[PDB]
Parts: sequence; structure tokens; C-alpha cells
Amino acid sequence: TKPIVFSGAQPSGELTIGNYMGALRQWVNMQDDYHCIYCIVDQHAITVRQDAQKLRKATLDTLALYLACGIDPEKSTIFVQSHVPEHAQLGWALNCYTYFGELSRMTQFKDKSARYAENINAGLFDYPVLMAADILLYQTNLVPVGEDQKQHLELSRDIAQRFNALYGEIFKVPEPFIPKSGARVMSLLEPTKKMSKSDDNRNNVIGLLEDPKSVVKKIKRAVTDSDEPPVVRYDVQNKAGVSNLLDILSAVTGQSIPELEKQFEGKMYGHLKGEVADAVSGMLTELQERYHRFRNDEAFLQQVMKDGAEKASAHASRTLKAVYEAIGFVAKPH
Amino acid sequence: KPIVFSGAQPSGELTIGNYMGALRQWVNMQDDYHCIYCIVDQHAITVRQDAQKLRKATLDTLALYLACGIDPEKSTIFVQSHVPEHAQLGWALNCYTYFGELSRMTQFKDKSARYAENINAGLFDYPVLMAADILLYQTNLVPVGEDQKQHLELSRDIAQRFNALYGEIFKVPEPFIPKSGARVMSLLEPTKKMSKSDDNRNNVIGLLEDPKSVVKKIKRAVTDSDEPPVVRYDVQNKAGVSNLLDILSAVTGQSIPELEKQFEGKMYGHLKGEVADAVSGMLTELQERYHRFRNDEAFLQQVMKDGAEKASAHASRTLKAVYEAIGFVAKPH
Ligand SMILES: Nc1ncnc2c1ncn2[C@@H]1O[C@H](COP(=O)(O)OC(=O)[C@@H](N)Cc2c[nH]c3ccccc23)[C@@H](O)[C@H]1O
Ligand SMILES: C[C@H]1c2c[nH]c3cccc(c23)S[C@H]1C(=O)O
Repeated sequence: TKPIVFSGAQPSGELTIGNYMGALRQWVNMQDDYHCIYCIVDQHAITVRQDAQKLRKATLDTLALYLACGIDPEKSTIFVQSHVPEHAQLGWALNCYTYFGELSRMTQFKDKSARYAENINAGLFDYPVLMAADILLYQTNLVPVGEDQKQHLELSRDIAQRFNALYGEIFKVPEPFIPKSGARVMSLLEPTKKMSKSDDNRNNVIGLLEDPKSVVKKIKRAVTDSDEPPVVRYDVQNKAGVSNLLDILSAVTGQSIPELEKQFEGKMYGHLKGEVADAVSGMLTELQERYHRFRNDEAFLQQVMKDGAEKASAHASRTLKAVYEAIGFVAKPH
Repeated sequence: KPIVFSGAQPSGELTIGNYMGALRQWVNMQDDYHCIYCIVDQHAITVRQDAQKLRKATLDTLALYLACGIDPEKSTIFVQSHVPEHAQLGWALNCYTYFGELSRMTQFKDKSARYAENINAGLFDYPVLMAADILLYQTNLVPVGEDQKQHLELSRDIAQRFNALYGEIFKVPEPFIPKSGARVMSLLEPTKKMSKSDDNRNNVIGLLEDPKSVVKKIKRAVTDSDEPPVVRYDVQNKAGVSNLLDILSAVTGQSIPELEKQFEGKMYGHLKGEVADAVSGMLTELQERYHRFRNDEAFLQQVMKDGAEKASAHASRTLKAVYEAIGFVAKPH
């Protein structure tokens, strides 16, 4: 059997080119090489209060965006997290193998606390435990995520090792899979800030479903450096704006950074932003065409969801049963 | 007919105080209420312990409750982890519980008993799961002791806060106010009540102790320096003999005035010998039922299977409403 890939995305907010470049691109590319399981984490999404109607619609939006990106339900398991109760069950049990300090030192918890100071709920605190549960349920070897999930991923390796040290090889120790380029896509007008699916000025964000014409406008106004003379060179430290555009172009065309640096020799930033805008506008145009064919067929969306949850429950229930014996529960009679 | 919910810790070494107080009270009311008994194994693992012991004690608790008179035809008795809806609603209710509500918990600060970053998240999140245990079943009434009062109030707050956003999904549970009546005090500390959780096991008589062991603890029971020895009820100066008369009367039904006249001209040796004899007689009938249930592994399986199925039909109904209200896509059937 192949090694197992698992990853998740929240059906909340509008997914960005950062989501694509940090995770989704790798998800598509791994579907043949490994046994991939991809999840829409609706139980994580509600740690930030959401309108109920939007959340149900956003769940179908995310699923159709997966399919438009090229996730194939005949190659990959795709499901909605809450359709598989074993995520909640293992999430509870792993709470007991997680220290309070580990959760209270989490960068994402601190950032979300500041941003959502009226709703600092315990799900927001417990978030990494459920995410560890989503991963360890499937005997996962690889987790493709962006760089902002690395602390969370390292906790789930710790929890896996802690549990294994007590009860034997019940879990696999997962390994992160974070791309060397486009792991932290930066904001267009503030290239020191990661591009956030929660930004309150949309001029920083390229949405995957946003109007391509509005997207080209944002990329043309991307903030570049004041190097004299201007030079299209890759350097994340002192040329943040330029390098972020190079990453974004690379993710659209498939050309390497050094091939792109050669192609832009003797070229200035206005030509660079225009090439990025044309490349990105083209991919979003094709992406949104596939998106709508999938999104408007809800009975197809329902079929993918059902088949995926059934495929996922088979695997999760094997692990959860082994956890429950490890720890001492009486097994439920059948 | 009101729904009543109680969690049974599958690690409680239950005493005669539990049995003649709360348990006797509820065994006699299974037809007046729709009672639900949940052995909380998912709560237990918040304190690290031996896996085999936890498995055995879960079955001991079940057989002990059946021995005390819990009728699985009348009431619902089940094991928490056999109903996934507890963990599911437990996670969802996390998203509606303030971090501060959980950190201001005295039970969390007490059961902490160490430094944070050495206290597991199960100990921190414990109250939300209790809230989930209660609300899944549309519970009207919860019997709680003083140490569980703060937990129940959080449950009531969560229910109301959830209802205010989504509609009447949850029933707001109430405490069950009236007390059992039976008074059972600690054997060496006759001012404080006998508790299942005392680390001094000589203060208690457990439900499975043999008569030779019952005598040892009864004979060492604190009494008073009153000359001459008089067997008379008075809680301020005869608190010790007062406990023994209370325990005896709890066991036999005899009134305190009838007991006082029964022990007119008797000394403290006859009172303790009569207390131990009466306690051991009650415990002998209790234990023979316990061993009958506990060794019938097929009977226990059938009770767990029936209980969990009964619990799931109620639990899933509530959970489906919760998820629809929250806005999840419902699971394709
Ligand atoms: N600017 C950016 N540049 C590069 N990558 C980025 C950028 N912004 C976001 N990402 C990545 O996109 C993925 C989706 O993030 P979510 O917030 O939906 O989702 C999250 O942040 C997870 N907690 C969801 C989750 C729950 N359980 C899991 C188990 C495995 C993996 C993931 C999960 C993520 O990989 C994130 O790193
Ligand atoms: C057993 C524990 C428990 C778990 N779920 C519930 C629900 C109601 C009452 C209680 C509980 S009582 C409580 C305790 O700590 O006494």
C-alpha cells in the first residue's frame, strides 16, 4: 500500500492564491505518487463564529474548488470533517495526552485571540488537538501545508510520539511537507505580512474565485522595492515584493525561479507585474470555468461527499478502535 | 415525564453513604422519572491510569449499579464512549464556551494540583464534555453534589447561549434540589460527610468490603468521652454515637427515639457491634447480586448494547438539530 498523505482546509472565508500555493498545488501533484486524503474541516471553521447559511454554502464552495483545482475523487479521498464522528472522538481522547502549555504557546491561538477578542472560545484553544486527530486517524506519513501550520504539525508529531511511547506503534509519526517556494505567500501592498484569508483590505489578497479583472489591478499595484537600478532578482529578505511576484508567477507557469530570473534580465518591475497579472489572470479564468461546472451540480457534490466519508470512516474507525483498546475502554458490542 | 441524567465515574469506590443516600433515593424513583446513567470512561482518562484497570472498573461500576437496583428495562444505563455523539457535541460546544469560563473553574484549579504546562487539556476541557453529556438527552434534571455545582451552571449557560442564537435546541437543565435524608458521616471525622473520594479509607465503608473488614473500621469509630457511657442522639456533643445511630437507622428503618430506648443501659461496644452487624447484613445481599451480575459477561454485554442503542436514538436526534442549526452540510445517507 502507498504511503498516506492527509491535509485539510477550512470552508471559511474565500481561499486565496496563498492557499493554492502553500497547500492545494501540492495536493494535486501528490495524488498519483501517494494515497491522498483531503478534508474540508468544518469543525475547525466554527471556532470563529460564522453565519450558519454561509457555512453550509461555503462547504460546497470549497469542495467544488478542490475539484476545479484538479483533486480527483477517483484518485483521492475527499470528505467533510463532520461526516466522520471519529475525528471528534479521537480529538477528545488526545486532549488527555496534550499539555495545557503546548496549547497556550500556539502562535495561531495568540493571533486569533487578538483578532477575535469577543469570541476567545475553547475550540480556538483546543484547535491543534482536533487537527492532530484529523491527521493520526489515517496513519498519515505526509501532511502538505503552508508554513503557518508548521507549529501545529509539530505538536501532532509530539502527541503521536507521546501516545506511542505508552501504548506501542498505534500512530505513525507524520512528517510535514512544505514547499520551498510559495510556503508563505505575502500581502500585495505589505509584503512583510502573510496574505491572510481574513484581511480587511482586499487589495492585499488574490482570491481564487475573485474577478480576474479585479485581480490584475491588484497585481499591477503590488509594492516593490526601491533598488537603483531596478533588478528582477529573487531575494526574500531585501526584495520581498519582487520575490513574492516571482513565486506567484512560478506557481502559475511551472518555471523555476532561476529560469524566471534569466527571462527577466534587463527588465524592470512594470514588465514583471504585467507578466504576473497576465499569468494569474489566465489561470483564474480557467479555474473559475471548471469551478462553476462542478459547483452547479450539487447532486455530484453530494455523491463525492458520501463516497468520501465512507472511504474515510473505514480507515478512521480502524485507528480509533486501536486507540480505544490502547487506552482501556470497553469495546462497544456490535 | 422528566429526563434525569447522572454520570457514574468508573473509578468511584462507592461507599454506604452513596448507597443509602443518593442511590437508594433514585432506585426508588425509576418509574417517576426517565433516568439515564452514563459511565463516563471518556472523563476518566483525564487522569492517567492503567488501561486494564480502567477496563475492569468500567465493568465493575456497571455491575455495581445493577446490583444497587438500577433496572436496565426502566432506566437507560450505558458506557459514554459507546455513543460517539458525546465527543461530537462536546467539540461543537467548545466553540460556544469562553476560554475564561473554563479557566475560572474551581474544579480545574483544584484538580490541577500541579503547574500549568504539566496539566493535560482533558482536565481543562472536562466541563464542556459534561455539558455535552447533559444536553444531548434534553435533560430536565441533574443530581449534583456541591463540587459539581459550578459545572452544572456552565452547562445551563451554554444551553441558553446556544438557544439564543439558534432556537430552542437545548432544554436548560435544572439541579435536582431535594436531598436523600439518610445521614452518613466519616468514621473517624464524624463532623464531615462520608465521601467516596476520601484518601483516608478508614473514614469510609465501601460497598464490597467483607464483614471482617467492616468490623475493623466500625470498632475504630470515633466516639465521645462522656461519663457514664450513654447512647443518646445529640450531634453537637455525641456526634460520634450520633453518626452510629444515624447509620444504624439508615440501615434498619428504626427511629432514633426507638434506637435510643433499644440501647438504654447498653455501652458503646454493643452499639458498634450492632452497627457493623446491620451494615454487613445489607452489604451481603448487595455483594451477592454484584457477583452474579459481574461474572455474567454476556449479561453485561447485552445491557451495554441495549443501553447505548437507547441512548443513541436520543443523542443523534439532538446532534442532528445542533449541526443543522450550526450550518454544517448534513451527512449524505
Ligand atoms: N499566505 C499563505 N501562503 C501559503 N500557504 C498558505 C497561506 N495562507 C494559508 N496557507 C495554507 O493554506 C492551507 C489552508 O489553510 P486553512 O486556514 O484553510 O486551514 C488551516 O490553517 C488548517 N488548520 C486546517 C487543518 C485542520 N486540520 C488539518 C490537518 C492537516 C492539515 C491541515 C488541517 C494551510 O495549509 C495553510 O498553511
Ligand atoms: C461523573 C461526572 C460527570 C460526567 N458527566 C456528567 C453529567 C452529569 C453529572 C455528572 C457528570 S457528575 C460528574 C462528577 O464529576 O461527579
